[PDB]
Amino acid sequence: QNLKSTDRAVQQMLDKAKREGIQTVWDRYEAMKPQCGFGETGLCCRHCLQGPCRINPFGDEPKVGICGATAEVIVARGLDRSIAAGAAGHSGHAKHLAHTLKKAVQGKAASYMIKDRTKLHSIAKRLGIPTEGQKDEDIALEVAKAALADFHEKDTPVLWVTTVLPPSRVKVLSAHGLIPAGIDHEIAEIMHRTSMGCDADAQNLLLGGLRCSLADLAGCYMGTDLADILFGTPAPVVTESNLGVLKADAVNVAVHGHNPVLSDIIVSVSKEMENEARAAGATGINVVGICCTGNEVLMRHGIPACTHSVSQEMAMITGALDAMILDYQCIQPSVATIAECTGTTVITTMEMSKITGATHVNFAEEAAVENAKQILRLAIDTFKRRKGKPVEIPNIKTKVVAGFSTEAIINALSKLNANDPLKPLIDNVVNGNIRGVCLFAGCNNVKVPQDQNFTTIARKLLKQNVLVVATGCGAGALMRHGFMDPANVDELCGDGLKAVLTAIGEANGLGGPLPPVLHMGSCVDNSRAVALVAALANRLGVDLDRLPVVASAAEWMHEKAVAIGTWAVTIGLPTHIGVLPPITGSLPVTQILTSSVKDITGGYFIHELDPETAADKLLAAINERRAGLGLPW
Amino acid sequence: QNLKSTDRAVQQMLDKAKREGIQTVWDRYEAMKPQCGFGETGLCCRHCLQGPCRINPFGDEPKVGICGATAEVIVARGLDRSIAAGAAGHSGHAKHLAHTLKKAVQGKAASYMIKDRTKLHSIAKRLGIPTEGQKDEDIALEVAKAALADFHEKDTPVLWVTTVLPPSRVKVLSAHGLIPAGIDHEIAEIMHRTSMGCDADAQNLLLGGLRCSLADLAGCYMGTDLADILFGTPAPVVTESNLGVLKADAVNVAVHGHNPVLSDIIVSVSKEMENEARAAGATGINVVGICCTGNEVLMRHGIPACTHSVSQEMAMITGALDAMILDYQCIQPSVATIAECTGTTVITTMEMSKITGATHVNFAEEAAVENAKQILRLAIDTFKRRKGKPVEIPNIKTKVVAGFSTEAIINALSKLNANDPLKPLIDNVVNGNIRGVCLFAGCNNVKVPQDQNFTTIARKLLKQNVLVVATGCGAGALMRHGFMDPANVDELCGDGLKAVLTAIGEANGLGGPLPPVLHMGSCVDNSRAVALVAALANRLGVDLDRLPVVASAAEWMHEKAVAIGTWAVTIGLPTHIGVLPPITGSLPVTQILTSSVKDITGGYFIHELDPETAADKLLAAINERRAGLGLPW
Ligand code: SF4
Ligand code: SF4
Ligand code: FES
Ligand code: FES
Ligand SMILES: [Fe+3]
Ligand SMILES: [Fe+3]
Repeated sequence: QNLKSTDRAVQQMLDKAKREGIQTVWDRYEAMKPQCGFGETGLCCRHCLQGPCRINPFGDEPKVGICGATAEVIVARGLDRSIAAGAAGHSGHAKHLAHTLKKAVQGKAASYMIKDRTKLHSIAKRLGIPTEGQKDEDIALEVAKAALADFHEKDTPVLWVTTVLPPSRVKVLSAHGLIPAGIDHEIAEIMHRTSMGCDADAQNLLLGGLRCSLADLAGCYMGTDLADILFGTPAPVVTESNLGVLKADAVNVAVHGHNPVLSDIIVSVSKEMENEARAAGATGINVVGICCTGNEVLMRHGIPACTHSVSQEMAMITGALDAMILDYQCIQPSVATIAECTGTTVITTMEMSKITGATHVNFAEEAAVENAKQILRLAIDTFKRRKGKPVEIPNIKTKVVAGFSTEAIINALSKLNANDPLKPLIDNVVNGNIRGVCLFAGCNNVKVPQDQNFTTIARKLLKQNVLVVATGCGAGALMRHGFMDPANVDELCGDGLKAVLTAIGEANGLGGPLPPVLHMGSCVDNSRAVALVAALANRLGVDLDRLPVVASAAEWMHEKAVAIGTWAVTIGLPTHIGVLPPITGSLPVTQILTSSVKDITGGYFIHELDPETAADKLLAAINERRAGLGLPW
Repeated sequence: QNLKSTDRAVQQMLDKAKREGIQTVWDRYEAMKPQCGFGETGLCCRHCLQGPCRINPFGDEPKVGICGATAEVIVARGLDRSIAAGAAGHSGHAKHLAHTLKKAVQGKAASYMIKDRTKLHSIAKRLGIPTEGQKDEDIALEVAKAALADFHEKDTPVLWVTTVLPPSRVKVLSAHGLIPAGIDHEIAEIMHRTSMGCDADAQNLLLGGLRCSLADLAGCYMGTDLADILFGTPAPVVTESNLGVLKADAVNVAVHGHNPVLSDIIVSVSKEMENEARAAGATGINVVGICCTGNEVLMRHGIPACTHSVSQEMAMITGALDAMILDYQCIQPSVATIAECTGTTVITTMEMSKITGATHVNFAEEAAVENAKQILRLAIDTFKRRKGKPVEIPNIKTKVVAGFSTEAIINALSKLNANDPLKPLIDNVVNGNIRGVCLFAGCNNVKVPQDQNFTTIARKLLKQNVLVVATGCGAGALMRHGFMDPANVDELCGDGLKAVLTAIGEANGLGGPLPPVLHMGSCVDNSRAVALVAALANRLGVDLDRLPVVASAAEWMHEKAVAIGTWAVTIGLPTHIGVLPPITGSLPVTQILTSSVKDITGGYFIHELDPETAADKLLAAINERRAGLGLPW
């Protein structure tokens, strides 16, 4: 089971699932082997009904698609559609938050409000929206209108790209025609250009894909901006993670998915419903998080994280998960089937994301509190049904310090330099105490033993004084293995990095260092890392492709993650990926994405399946950036 | 070669290609066999990097996707993405025409203008745009603004759906939540809901797909509306078709693709350039059409159609094709490679549609005339290079009467009844002279011997007094086999249908019948068939699903065609398809699309690979509609 997951609570539940005959994601992976090599290499196309077409990576025919599409066209078209799909997820999430903010300030949904007014004003100023002498509700209405306007062509480009990156970076992207014109406009154009008998030039196709990945970045940044306005900007918090946060005697309710418009209300309402839970024989409602909507409420409220990504079924196998409340993205639909065994009530809430066999509750922001009460009451009913039954909650959890929004990081730094908060960080980059910065992002993937790449790479970088930040299920992997417990700084961190984490934490009234890894939030909160790196670039007067900053999507899976990796490259970052995407069937495409894209954006993908080798390559990329700044390394 | 194409000019060029060693689309198809069965059945998914996943149609594992996606979810998700891609093509085409109209009436591109002012005003009234006392350029500016607004969410739904269908049909679709909210909005939502861990309910997924197909219908109807304003509404015209329209002694220039913003200018400018062509030793510029941009200029100007779809490479094999001017969609990228053998100059013109090895000329509407001159001058240079060389143009062509826009059809009918032009058609439906109406639409497909399904089905329906209309490459197949020559009415048409075609043609100053098949234009001009059928429904006071009207995509290929077939079903039409889409791996999905969708929209797919059986099934569907109206059959 150690070959399936490095997480000991997950291993325990894999043993329980096995002896109870519950098929898991790892079992379904085993039943898929050997997977199709044409698909694995990218050399397959089904974009018209003359297909399916395939191309042998080596040997004799077939060598070309029926319409004449070459290997490099087929591989680039498939990759572009993955980017467009990821953009569509992040921008659907952002669009739903824009409508929620608009409804809230139109009096249409009283459950929602402007919670962070400083953030609202700072966003309005960044967009050029006048604030002076304006009601907050009219400023927010204009911000919401600007958000929805970035989805279509207008007389400006997408502002959640052009106003969030350094001007030199915007200029470089504009010169290559990479600035998106509208978020859903770019998604549709990808789908058009990749359909049969359209774009058939690998370089042209991939340039389109880089532009669509920036539409994804805009969606991410919009999503973070809007969630902070509505629900509050995160600040440092303390909580726990892994299956042991479930409580046999409570109603255990998991919020799962990505959009917290729902889950944030669940958090609030569950508090009110406690006496109603106590009347059923429970201690109260224990809300726990799975995946990114779990990160959202962990970041803002300290809701403990139960599990993530590939291991999500394991929370149900405990037998103590009374309900799992779904919005959309990264939900294994298997949960609807597994629930018939474990008794969990699986509830979908979004019209475009239903699962056969799950109970659906039509959430509407206009009725959010009423919907949450109905949903929580199903969970209390479920708890009563397992009264007195035995559950197996692994007694395994870690301490998690999180909540490191970019604003929080800057505020924390401001305790060392009030008027120039970025300078203490750059000072320690220059003198070597901080070798560089690495963002860990993206998913787990059943192909990689769970968390193995994240932890192996992180340990090596932390020993080499790299400042490590993480989001999404990369934050999930590191949190479940103790990388967000400040008690582990001595074991994990090089002396230079330890000195810096200690100096900052002590100045922030803690007597102890910051944690070894800074948790920057959900998958859309990769935009927070952009904001920090962009602020560093502007403070240093250089573009992002000169900073000692890299990213690693060490175990990535989702089309969303493919989009994030692509815009990390497009904004100028060396970007390691730990599962090969379907590009190896075309050497020219692989060559563009791993080498020659350097000449366009300054970033590049680093393909490396072996995590020890990946860490070496990431250090080499960081150290080459140091050399380009004339720094020692 | 008869097994590859039923077209005798194509067979001749297949023999030439074979003895010259030029690989064709049929050769590349042969090199693909046996094609992958998982892809053919729909039972394959690559929507995340844990894939590729497949499901055995029968037998043992794999039985389910790694994430838990079932056969019915995987099949519905793949189909939804095909619909979204088709919508993206038709709506990209429409969007480009909306920007062209906007530029033209802003003084930004003098090559373009309001050519059809009656159409502009009728569209403005249908949209509710005030015309009274307004400059034409301001009315058109408002129409163009309304077109671009339908691409995104706003306070109205997509008007190019809700204002073009009968109100009872709109009410039925609204009740099932099928009315699109915005064209690119629906495309993005499909891409989101079909990404991993999102929508996992076949019925929910397919309902989303029906709504996205209506976004495609809107794109088609917008494209037709805008092209008619800019370039003129078609009226009856006479021309020729097939390879024999090439002329050994002329500069032969093929316009190929879909959007005529380019090709319409080429037609105009080539006339001016004739003396410059004569100076090179040619008789002048012989502009000919391939695919839908060929249909556009055939419809408006009588440009002869050279070939279509699967056989497009054959025009080059003659050795007389001096240039082929491309915009986007359905262009086999093989043409760039074949041109190195045949000497043809292949020129791309659109930024998002390039082909490696082809010359690119950056067309802009602001510079349309200058660009066309540069492009035509490359063609004249190419003609000079083959001076005195021998070419092989098959001496094969047909007479084509075309130009049957819905306005033209109504005007033609108005000669039998001035104040009630639809009534003579309905009269002959009621008395049996016209059994029903069949629209032939969509592509050729290398899997089907070229044109075999279209002609076999058409002959049987015409013998049974069905009024047959056609668009796109269905019009192309019927035109190349003489179905648009009125001289063939005696041979082809039942006595009732012949009487009606004769009565109409004679009243329109022709001494002869209308042609056996009415050519209604390009693929986007399927919207014209909608307008006619909607007018018939409104005149009869019934919904479309009560009319004796069916469609047949007899040899379909493109994602665009999948979208068209799906909205034909969604607006209430029995819709035959002659190549199986990847749905047979899921019986529940097949059952929805062929039977139970009847209960939602009244339309349904008719899957039938055998064209003789298909014609029987189409007649049965028509006759069941007749019975529901209490008509004899
Ligand atoms: S688009 Fe070309 S390569 Fe793809 S399935 Fe169709 S014929 Fe094959
Ligand atoms: S989305 Fe599910 S079925 Fe598709 S590739 Fe990923 S794991 Fe496999
Ligand atoms: S041939 Fe297996 S992915 Fe298509
Ligand atoms: S297994 Fe062949 S289409 Fe994927
Ligand atoms: Fe996740
Ligand atoms: Fe075509």
